[PDB]
Amino acid sequence: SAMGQSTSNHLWLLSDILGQGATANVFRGRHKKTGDLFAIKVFNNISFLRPVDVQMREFEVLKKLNHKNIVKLFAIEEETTTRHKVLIMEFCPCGSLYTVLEEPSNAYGLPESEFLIVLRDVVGGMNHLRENGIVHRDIKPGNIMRVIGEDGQSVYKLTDFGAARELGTEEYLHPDMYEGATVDLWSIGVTFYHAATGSLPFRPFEGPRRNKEVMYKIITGKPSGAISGVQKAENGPIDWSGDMPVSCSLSRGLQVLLTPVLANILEADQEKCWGFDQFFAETSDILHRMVIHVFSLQQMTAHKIYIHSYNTATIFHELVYKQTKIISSNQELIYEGRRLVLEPGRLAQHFPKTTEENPIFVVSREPLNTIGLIYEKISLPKVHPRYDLDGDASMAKAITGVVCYACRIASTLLLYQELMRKGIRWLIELIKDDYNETVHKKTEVVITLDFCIRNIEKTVKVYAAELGEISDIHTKLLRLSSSQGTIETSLQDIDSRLSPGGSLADAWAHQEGTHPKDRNVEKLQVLLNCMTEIYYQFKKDKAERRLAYNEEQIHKFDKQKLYYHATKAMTHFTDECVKKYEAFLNKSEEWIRKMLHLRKQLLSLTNQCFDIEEEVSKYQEYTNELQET
Amino acid sequence: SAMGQSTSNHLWLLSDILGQGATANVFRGRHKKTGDLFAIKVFNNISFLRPVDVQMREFEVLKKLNHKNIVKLFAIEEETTTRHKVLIMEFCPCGSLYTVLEEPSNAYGLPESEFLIVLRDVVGGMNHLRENGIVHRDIKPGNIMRVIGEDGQSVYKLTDFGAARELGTEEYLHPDMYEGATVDLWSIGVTFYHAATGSLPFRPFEGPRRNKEVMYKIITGKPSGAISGVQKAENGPIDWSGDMPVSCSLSRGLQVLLTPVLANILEADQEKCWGFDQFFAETSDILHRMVIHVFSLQQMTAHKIYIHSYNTATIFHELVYKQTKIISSNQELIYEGRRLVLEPGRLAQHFPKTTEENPIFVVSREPLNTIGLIYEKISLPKVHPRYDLDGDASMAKAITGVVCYACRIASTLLLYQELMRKGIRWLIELIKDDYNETVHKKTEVVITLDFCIRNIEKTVKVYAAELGEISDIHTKLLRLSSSQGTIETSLQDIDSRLSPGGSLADAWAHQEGTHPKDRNVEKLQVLLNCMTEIYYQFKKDKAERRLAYNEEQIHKFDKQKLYYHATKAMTHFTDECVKKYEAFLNKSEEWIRKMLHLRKQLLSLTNQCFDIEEEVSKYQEYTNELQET
Ligand SMILES: C[C@H](c1ccnc(Nc2nc3cc(-c4cnn(CC5CC5)c4)ccc3[nH]2)c1)N1CCN(C(=O)CC(F)(F)F)CC1
Ligand SMILES: C[C@H](c1ccnc(Nc2nc3cc(-c4cnn(CC5CC5)c4)ccc3[nH]2)c1)N1CCN(C(=O)CC(F)(F)F)CC1
Repeated sequence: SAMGQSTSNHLWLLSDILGQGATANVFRGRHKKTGDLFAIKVFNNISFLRPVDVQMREFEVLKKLNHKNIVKLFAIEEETTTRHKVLIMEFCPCGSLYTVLEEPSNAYGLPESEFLIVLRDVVGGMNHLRENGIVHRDIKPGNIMRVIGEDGQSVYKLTDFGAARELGTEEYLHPDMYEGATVDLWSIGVTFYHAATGSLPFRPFEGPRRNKEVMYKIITGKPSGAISGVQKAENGPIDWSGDMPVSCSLSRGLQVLLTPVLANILEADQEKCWGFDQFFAETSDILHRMVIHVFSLQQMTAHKIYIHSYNTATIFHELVYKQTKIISSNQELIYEGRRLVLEPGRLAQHFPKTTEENPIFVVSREPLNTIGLIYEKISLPKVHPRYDLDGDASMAKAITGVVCYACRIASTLLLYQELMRKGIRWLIELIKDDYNETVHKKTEVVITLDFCIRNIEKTVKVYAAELGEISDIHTKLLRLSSSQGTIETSLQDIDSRLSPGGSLADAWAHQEGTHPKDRNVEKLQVLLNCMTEIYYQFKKDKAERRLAYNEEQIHKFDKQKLYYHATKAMTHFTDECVKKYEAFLNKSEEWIRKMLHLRKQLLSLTNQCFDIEEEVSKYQEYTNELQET
Repeated sequence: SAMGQSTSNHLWLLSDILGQGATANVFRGRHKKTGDLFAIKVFNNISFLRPVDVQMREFEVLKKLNHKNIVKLFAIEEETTTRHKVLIMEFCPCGSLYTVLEEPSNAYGLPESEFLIVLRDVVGGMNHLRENGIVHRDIKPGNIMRVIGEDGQSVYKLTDFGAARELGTEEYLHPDMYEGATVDLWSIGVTFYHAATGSLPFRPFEGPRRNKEVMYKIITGKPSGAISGVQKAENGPIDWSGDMPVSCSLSRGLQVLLTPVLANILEADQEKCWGFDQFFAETSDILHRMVIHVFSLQQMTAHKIYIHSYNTATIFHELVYKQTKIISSNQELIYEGRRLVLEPGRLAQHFPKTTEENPIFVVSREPLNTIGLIYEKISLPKVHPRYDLDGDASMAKAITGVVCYACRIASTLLLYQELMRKGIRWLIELIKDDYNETVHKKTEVVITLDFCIRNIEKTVKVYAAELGEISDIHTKLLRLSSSQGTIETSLQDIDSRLSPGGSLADAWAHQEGTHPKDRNVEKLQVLLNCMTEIYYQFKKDKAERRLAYNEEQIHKFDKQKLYYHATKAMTHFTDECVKKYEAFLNKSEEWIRKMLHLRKQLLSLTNQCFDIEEEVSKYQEYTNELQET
């Protein structure tokens, strides 16, 4: 609060330090005459190599470089006393992407919505910089900034471009840049992996330590089309995977599109790997797609259908098939309480409106095993009695990061449970429709038919071999009523199963699982906030490096409470949320097997009324259709 | 950070001061051996009147007084050096009710959900204190504390009871306690009014100033059953109202129950006013009721039906009538895409599940004017160039408090708009059901009838006055088909109106109003946060009382920006949100008048098929039913 420098138009305190980096420091400053905030880049240690003409010249390139995803540099001024050239750039009050991924909530990846904002803005800004000539080659979470836009959605903005000429990140380097129009895209892929996963792609046991010799051959291994390599044992083996982890909170839909992107931008051989034209073309296709939410009611899973607005419904059903393994012919739909039917020519933009809360359910005639929600079972890390400032800040992010996953799963399981409740509720009312639709198609036959047998008796009453022909029509016309008598009665068996108290009651949906009234996701978040506030204090205590005795005891009580919250919340997640979800899931399995049976019985009954409907119209035309002069 | 006292087991810093009050100060403290937080009440200025036996004795009453809504007093200790008896009480980390109502969001009352938490806990705690003998007589927002419970919902907890024996709030006093089992309930009513409204019940122009002489006759006026009295002009007149204001963000449903409570606990005459037995009985009835959400689609209004879980559906329809003015016979229902039908005996607990997002729509045969949403049109207060610390903190709460209302209305209008969209979408599909239901009831007649005229021609073909009787049955049997030909064709007029592109298209719902994609409520909240952060800084600057030159200029730039945000958000509210809501509302008026017409035409057509359905079964029984030996 006492010391800090100033220039002709701007000023800044020295405690107000945002950034750090060998060429320069970045400070939160304010324009004098207006009081408006800017980021202020001061160049310490600059005195050996400052060329007036060149350095000033290239800044005028960036001066007028306007774009949504580029951190604007407003003016280049000189400092009053030290005669240091200072840069006046946009103050992005939210920090950087790294700042984001440090929040425990993002320990296992960003939210799907937020991840696409990153992809859109990172790819969009960079494409703009290449168009104007500039290159970056160093896209890192920490040099991608963030502002909350006017609509409340984030807007990411890149900086730190074009400084490699004058004079990047060790965790984001290429198989030949360890010890070039494509080399930029490796660091990109590493970033896009990190944002989706929550952790980096390639990692040894000790990490990027003095024992970072492992990392080079991990990076240069380039196996198959793999995207990650992780050795979980000291001096151990490097497990490869060309797929995202289970902890990844990203839709299956998107993963199937993102995996090829990252796989083909994370390679060594130059002629094999993609180029910014290929890459910018492929990422566009992702971001130009709309998302249709399809809940596969039969298998208790939720999906995101990443379809193009111009794509035909014939493609949509193929897409769904790739995720639900249901055939386009068998795929049935329900929407807002009513069977939905989809002509193949229809475009995706003219589908109904969907959300996770209210999606398009998918039913089938054929049976399907019910997988349920498929999540990663992560146990709590270790809370040690050691007093360590840096390893308690490290632990606090982890342990809380797990509870965020446990509180994430807890809510999705409830969405599933309540979506199943909803989808099942309509289905029974929609199967009840078919039993009541058949009754009217039955009277269409039984009344006409049992009036026709009276008419054949009315024919012999008014006006021999031909009398023997009449009784033959009469008996076989009463033989229709014999199978008609059975069909009417075995239909009333479905009446019982469907009607309240019967065999297909949804009574269980309401009294087996967990509910929004249970407030179990709200319950957890309470403890989550306790844990997260401790994490940020432990983050701050990391910065202080030394601590008073009174504070020391505090951070020793609070760390002990950070475990009690964690285990308190964890017992509640498994012994209440999970268990009662499993109980609801298992009970759901039986209703689906039981309901599918009804849906093949009720059909036969109907596909039979259609047949004795044919045989009455055909034979109310036998003697009624004879001739004479 | 330098000075603060301690006792045998607890300790506290002196800067860590939570409360203030002539007998004692309250500080945030911590138990030494555990590090656990408590509220610590230290008694300064106590030396004239401390009686050892009595004072210590009565604390042992409160020592073991356990209840959910009572701030527990754990131990009574003595301070090490000054020998001052110190109280160790529960630390309620959320502050008090007053703290809550100071947030600009609550400038025009608490949220409905939150208000009931207050009612429940205030009435529940107090009833418990009366049962054990203790009285309060001083229930004020500031001496009602708040904690976030384990389920995340608030839990309010009262303190400051039983100190009037040893030795309350001027804004919460009774017509005889200005210059007693019921007198407590006035301060209650004042509180419950304040929580619902956002402002106090009775107020002069200058307020509780040196010119507080007005306030006594306002309070003692006790007109009719009024609940508020406000003079808006200096030396002016006191406007009375026995009803809540429009700015009140509480359901009409609840207001109709709360107004009698407050009206009968805000009086002077003792024999006229309620008692805690009457009062605790009446408030229970409110809190034991469940809320059914009914959206009166026809009049574009949303309602909360405060019904008892044991009440019959015959009562429910009467309740709705009190709010929608729709008759129980005419009231029609729709739920999750399907007509809902309600037997009178059914209990409220066995109704379907409702939310504001997904409620029970109400349609009618009779017409109704469409009121729309009915809100208070509040203009921004005045931003003066005066530099005033206390009047800029005052202004900042106000101006931001209006924008919270404007951002509140903005969201409700969207709920309405999207609920109308949804309710209309089902209704057209549910009227389409009736046109397609009639066709099958039409074939039931036209096929049988146009097969019967062939049979009367088939009768004269096989086997005079009786021939002249046949042709008379024949012509009048073809006279049924004459009105049948018109009915089939004028039905296809409804086919066009209903079918896409027709006269009853919902095409407009999708392209006239505002949408969740417009992100207009998100847009506002962005500016709202800018304004609110300034408000809290201006609240903090109020406490400092003097300011540095650099800070002075800051608070002069930031105040100027607090207006620009406010007017920026306001233009967007009216010129975008309101206007496009009005446009959607006006267009809705026409579709309802147009759709109601169809619903009386399609019925007649059907109430006519029922009639030529009667006349065919009756006359396929004339000559078909003759006799002879
Ligand atoms: C958490 C958020 C934050 C954190 C980190 N960065 C930013 N915001 C930001 N960081 C920027 C960096 C650049 C930038 C441009 N080039 N480079 C290169 C060099 C890094 C190597 C960096 C440009 C704009 C930038 N905006 C904001 N803060 C901002 C307000 N808070 C302060 O002010 C702290 C004080 F009081 F202590 F100051 C505390 C809360
Ligand atoms: C905003 C919230 C707050 C504000 C006001 N009160 C409480 N909490 C609280 N207030 C209480 C009062 C009583 C109480 C009991 N009797 N009486 C009678 C006397 C009032 C006349 C009062 C009991 C428990 C109480 N809990 C919490 N704070 C708490 C943590 N923060 C500090 O600590 C500030 C520091 F660092 F500066 F300290 C800053 C954030």
